[PDB]
Amino acid sequence: NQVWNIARKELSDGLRNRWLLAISLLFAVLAVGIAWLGAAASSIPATIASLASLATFLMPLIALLLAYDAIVGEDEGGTLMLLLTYPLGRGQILLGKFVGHGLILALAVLIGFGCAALAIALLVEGVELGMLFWAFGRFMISSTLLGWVFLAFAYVLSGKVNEKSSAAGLALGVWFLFVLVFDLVLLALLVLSEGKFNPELLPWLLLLNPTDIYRLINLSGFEGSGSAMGVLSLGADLPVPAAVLWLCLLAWIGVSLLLAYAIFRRR
Amino acid sequence: NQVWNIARKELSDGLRNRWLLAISLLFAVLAVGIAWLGAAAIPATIASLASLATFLMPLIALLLAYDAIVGEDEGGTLMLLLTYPLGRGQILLGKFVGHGLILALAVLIGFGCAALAIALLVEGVELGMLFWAFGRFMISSTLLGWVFLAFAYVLSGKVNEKSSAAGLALGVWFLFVLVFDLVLLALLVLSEGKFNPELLPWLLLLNPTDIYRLINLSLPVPAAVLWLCLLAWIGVSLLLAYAIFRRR
Amino acid sequence: APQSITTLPLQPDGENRWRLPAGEYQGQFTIEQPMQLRCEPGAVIQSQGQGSSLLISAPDVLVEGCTLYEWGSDLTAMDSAVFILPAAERAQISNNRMRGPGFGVFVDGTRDVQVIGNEIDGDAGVRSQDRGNGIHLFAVSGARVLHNHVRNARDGIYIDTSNGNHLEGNVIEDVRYGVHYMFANENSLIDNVTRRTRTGYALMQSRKLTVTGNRSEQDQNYGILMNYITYSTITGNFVSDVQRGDTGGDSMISGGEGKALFIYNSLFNTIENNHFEKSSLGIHLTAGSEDNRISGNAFVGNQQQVKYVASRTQEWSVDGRGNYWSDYLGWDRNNDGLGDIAYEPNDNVDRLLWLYPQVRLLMNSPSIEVLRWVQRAFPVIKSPGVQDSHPLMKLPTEKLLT
Amino acid sequence: NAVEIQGVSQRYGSMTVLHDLNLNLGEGEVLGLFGHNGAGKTTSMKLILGLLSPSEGQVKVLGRAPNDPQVRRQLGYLPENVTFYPQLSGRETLRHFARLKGAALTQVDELLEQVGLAHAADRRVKTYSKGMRQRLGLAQALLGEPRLLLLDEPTVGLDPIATQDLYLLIDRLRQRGTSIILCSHVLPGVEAHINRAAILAKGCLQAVGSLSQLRAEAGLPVRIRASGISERDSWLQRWTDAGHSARGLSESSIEVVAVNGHKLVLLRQLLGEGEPEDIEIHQPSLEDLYRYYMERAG
Amino acid sequence: MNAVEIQGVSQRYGSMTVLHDLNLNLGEGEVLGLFGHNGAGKTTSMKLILGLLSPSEGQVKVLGRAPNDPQVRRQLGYLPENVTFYPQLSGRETLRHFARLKGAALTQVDELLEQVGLAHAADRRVKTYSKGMRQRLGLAQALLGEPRLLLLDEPTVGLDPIATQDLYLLIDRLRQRGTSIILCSHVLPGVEAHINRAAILAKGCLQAVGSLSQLRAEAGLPVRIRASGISERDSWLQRWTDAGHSARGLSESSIEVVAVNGHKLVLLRQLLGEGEPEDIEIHQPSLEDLYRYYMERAG
Ligand SMILES: [Mg+2]
Repeated sequence: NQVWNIARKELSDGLRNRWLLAISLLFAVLAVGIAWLGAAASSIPATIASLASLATFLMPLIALLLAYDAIVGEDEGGTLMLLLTYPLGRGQILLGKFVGHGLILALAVLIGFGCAALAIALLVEGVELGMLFWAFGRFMISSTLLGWVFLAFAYVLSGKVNEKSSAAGLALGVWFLFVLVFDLVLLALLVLSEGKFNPELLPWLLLLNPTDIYRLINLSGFEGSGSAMGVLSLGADLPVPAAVLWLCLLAWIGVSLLLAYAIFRRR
Repeated sequence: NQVWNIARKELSDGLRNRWLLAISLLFAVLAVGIAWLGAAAIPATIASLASLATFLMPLIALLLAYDAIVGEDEGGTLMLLLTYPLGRGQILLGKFVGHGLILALAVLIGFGCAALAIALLVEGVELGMLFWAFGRFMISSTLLGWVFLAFAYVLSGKVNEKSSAAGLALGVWFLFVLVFDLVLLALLVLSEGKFNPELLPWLLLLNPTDIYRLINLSLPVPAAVLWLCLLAWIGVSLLLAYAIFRRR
Repeated sequence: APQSITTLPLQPDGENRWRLPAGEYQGQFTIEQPMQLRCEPGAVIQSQGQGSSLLISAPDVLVEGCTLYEWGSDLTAMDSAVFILPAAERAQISNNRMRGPGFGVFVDGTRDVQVIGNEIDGDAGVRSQDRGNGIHLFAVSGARVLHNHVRNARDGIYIDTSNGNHLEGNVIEDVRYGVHYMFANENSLIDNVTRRTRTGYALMQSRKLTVTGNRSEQDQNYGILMNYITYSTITGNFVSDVQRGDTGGDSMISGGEGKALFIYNSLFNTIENNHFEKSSLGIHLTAGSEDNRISGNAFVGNQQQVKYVASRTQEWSVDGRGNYWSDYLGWDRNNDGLGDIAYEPNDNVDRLLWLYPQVRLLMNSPSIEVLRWVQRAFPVIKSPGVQDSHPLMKLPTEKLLT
Repeated sequence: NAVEIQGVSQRYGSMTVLHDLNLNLGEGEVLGLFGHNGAGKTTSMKLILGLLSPSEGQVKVLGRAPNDPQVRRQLGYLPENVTFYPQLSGRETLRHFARLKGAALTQVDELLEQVGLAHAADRRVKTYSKGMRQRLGLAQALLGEPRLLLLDEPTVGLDPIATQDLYLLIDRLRQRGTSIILCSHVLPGVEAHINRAAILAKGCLQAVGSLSQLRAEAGLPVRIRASGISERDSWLQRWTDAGHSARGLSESSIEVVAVNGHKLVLLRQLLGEGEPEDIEIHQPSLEDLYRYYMERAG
Repeated sequence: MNAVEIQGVSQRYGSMTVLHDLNLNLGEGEVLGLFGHNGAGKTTSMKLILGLLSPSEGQVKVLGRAPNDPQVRRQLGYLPENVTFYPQLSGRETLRHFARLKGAALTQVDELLEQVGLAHAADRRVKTYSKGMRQRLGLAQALLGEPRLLLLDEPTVGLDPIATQDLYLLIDRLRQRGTSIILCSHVLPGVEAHINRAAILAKGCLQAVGSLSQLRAEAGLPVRIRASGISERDSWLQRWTDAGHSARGLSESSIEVVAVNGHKLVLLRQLLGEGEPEDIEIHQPSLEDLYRYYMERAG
């Protein structure tokens, strides 16, 4: 298939990016350091809310470092106009790039949260390995989905721009907006109104931010206190179950990939 | 003089940089938004403006001048400019004049609207103290920015490609702002039997952001040595940049 | 030292009640008989500068309306103005003016003594080390001291091992200590006002006492100092603007940066509904003093709210209701009085400043501003502090500012 | 018949960047498009590659539609400026293009040795020269028996030994039964190996046909220098007879000029009388033909 | 006066000498072609004419004095290969910047912007310029003042050939005034009508220097004769290949003939008189054939 032949390229081109392997080992050396400090401080809902915040700062960062130059990095490089004269479509050289860069994020977090599990099963003696596998299996199959959102976000801002220097400005803009501006816009809306803006609309604004849907999935069972959560404490007022929060994370992929394909179809 | 003829280029090229004008607008917006939450809610707000201008004025300087030498080498104009009646000193010092007046203007839009948001929202601010504490603020924020301007000329002349210049300009910004003070704290909280904490007020003189904050908090040393230590960070790193630029 | 019968008292009523006319007098005087003597306002009983001016040794003496001046200063021989013996049970000292460099009201071994409505101006030139106590109480059970005005004494109202007594509504101005407590088990004090004092309330080693409604206006370096108090009750105190300074003698306390409340080894006590306003430190919680009911206070305007140099967690809300904090940037969705997120008053960088004062030079750094944000994002590095779930959203002490 | 563009007038935004070109192409010819670096030539380049839809007219690449998958396996496109993938190697990039087009994987060895690139294979493309990337850019164009090449300035940034050998590689393909389109701008030197030039200007295809058909239909003067003859004075007297200009240089060096109406009987006097040393006969080349058709079109 | 007198320099990097024993000499009005490969052979000699390097064992007398003086570089243009200018500046402000540096008057900017043909596209950004448009810009900065010496490192790359003939018309406008230039190009057909003396050099050394008459006279090369519009080689090719001079059978009605130009050159010349083709081009051995000979003379 042609979708795998261009996925096999990006799997062998993203792993030669030295900027990736710095901040994917940085994701590994922090997930071991948090899980060792989370074992020495024994608590359990604080080492989940800090790992989910760690993958909020880094799994969008590895996704936007990968795929900001996926379309516009090939257009000004000359090899995009060449690729359309091969037996391909515009839907196959995008879904192939999504599969190709998606397996990197599936490996950048299996390295990261993989050594976090061996820095817990070999550190806290007598821990329940069944409870460890379920919670950190939920970290693995949902930090990929957070990564695949920002992978599909980066294809939107690559097809729209026509210069890679402006794609790096937009990729820095999307990383600042969804991670630590939307968490601060929602905080400043709650502080300045003292929680009296809307007592029913404001928990539903967490679903307009995929980093907050990511934090709400991993903090489902280990809720605990509220000040470790901060603005994620509004998710207790969300009446949706945990399974719908998976589907709103997948709907952030499929809407922003069909938007990524409809932009690229009129490139 | 040809030190100004190449400075008029960098004024005209720097003011059309789309990356600078995004950050310089964001520097002027956040200087109002700190001044908004410092008047409605003066050393407590001139320190919070100092923490803003320690984040962004190294970032403004490193966005301007990471591609000053190696950005002309990749464009091929650096090889062209040396065949003109121009020394290598007049290209570097002329870029330092041209890029220097850019962030000397970015604090006049940055703090010119921040001091406007203080002088018109206190109503009794006693402005004789304002124009001396902000006159010391706008001058020392340019001199902090001129250090990282001269730091950017050091890393531009050393590298051979523009992609590894931004990898060092991000690396110098990380090391000199928020890695050097974290290893000062790590020398405190992890070493206590052989680390005298009285020596630590002198170790701030090896860091131009640390010398920047000490003249916004007014200390074993006086104030006038820190001005001559902030200017020494310009004069050594420009001399280091000229010694690197003569070895291309 | 003459006697009270050696004066010229004009008797108004023949039920052991006397009335001294207007006119100055001289020397010490001693009460040995139960005489309920009153005085005209021009009765200036001025001593010469030695001895106790009005010694009382008989029970049921209603001293009223005197004006005492310039007694002794030998604090070892207890040169007081009104000396009250242990045999002088149920003495009333009502509406008196005193001016002299020693003890104002020295009582010891007494029961049901009433020191009401007096004005005790201590000194002007002595260095607050030999001025003598304002209202000294030494092991009294039953006393009732109300609405006096002590000014410029040494350590204010000293109380030593006195069991049951009330201190209601008395104003204490420009003294070293406001109210001093030494081993006074089962005490009580209501509505007192202490102004411009090097320690507003010294509560040293006294259990089971009630501190309620008291006011501390612009005192120095210690608002309410509690040393080793157990099963106490701190309800409604208003501690305002504790500036830095020093006591000048450094005997039992040290110099402070300005603390509205200093808890030293106090294990169990209820600290509710207070108001700690505009000091440098709102409350100092020592390492020995844990697990006590601290809920409902108002920590407004303080430059640092809690100082807690420990790593043990400390919940500050009994029955689900916490305290009002001025710098609490929280919201209230469900419209109750409580906030929705908990409030940690201390960071990790807020406790490096207490351990190492050289971090004050680094306090404006972006890395410190990074480190303030890394704690809010990664709660594993947050040391367990002095948080309170459900803090208050509005001021609970709307009446204490009056 | 490889490429039969007929009646195509490509427009967008009512700019009408292409105008009614009727461009056939043989099964073995080497066509050359010689427009500007503007929307005249590069829009016609996109229609043959099939990445543009032909408004008002059809394009039949290889007798089929130009966007079908079964024709794009038989095409090869060398784009203008291709820094391909600077972290990948030389072999792995060409292997990646091999699995895309469906070419057999054994071609990747014998194309990186055919083109002079085996010394720099298994090395990263950021360590390539601009001439070495065009060598890779040809190596993906020859991938898996291409029955229609389409090169777009393949000899720019390239050595004179290499572009002589590249035209030997082109003549290997012309006998092998494919068609090559040479979108070029380096017109002195390319006129030996093309079969039919296609000069187009401002959208309209100005002239097409072989080099003999271009020189005959557009009257262009043939310049001839004859240096080192025995004498000039009785030979300028010989050539102040037919009404054409002449200028000597050194001893007898008259650079006379025929309008291709007198040149056949011109040479018949030169051999039969005189001892000429250096006679150079320039036919009207591609570039002055291109400097006529651009001049005639305004 | 000789403009460039490279008096036997030998520029080395370490122990290896990338340019060995180069002995060039440019006249006062000549047009020299520094032909060679793209690597360190030509581009080290091109820096020695400028002040960018120093001779390791020789000296260069650019206009009779040292190359790094300010008196030289005010009258010395240089267009480099693959130049991309400041992409946020305008076309006019880039030339107004380069005129202020070289000491030329600002009245010459608007003249040169129409002279190279940029007045339609002046005052637009350099980022929205084509490859040939920056070549027109980079040529225009070389003409600032009255430059006695130009080093046009590939001036013709990316230009439409109606403008390259305008470019060589600017050369003949320049070299009549006495401004000797240096070509460092690669499109070798075309440049031979304006090069006064080529200076082809190999990897290390310098191979050949002289005029196009002197190059073909020493380097004995076959003369190329092409014809068209005539029947196949069976009537032709068995007249020369049996007679010791080749005939490269090209495509149909395009077969070209080569011979060693001795006594057999006239035997080609009597062919087309009797067996008349049309479009019968006969060229001297070109710069391309001279390049392919001398490169194989040195490795
Ligand atoms: Mg609530």
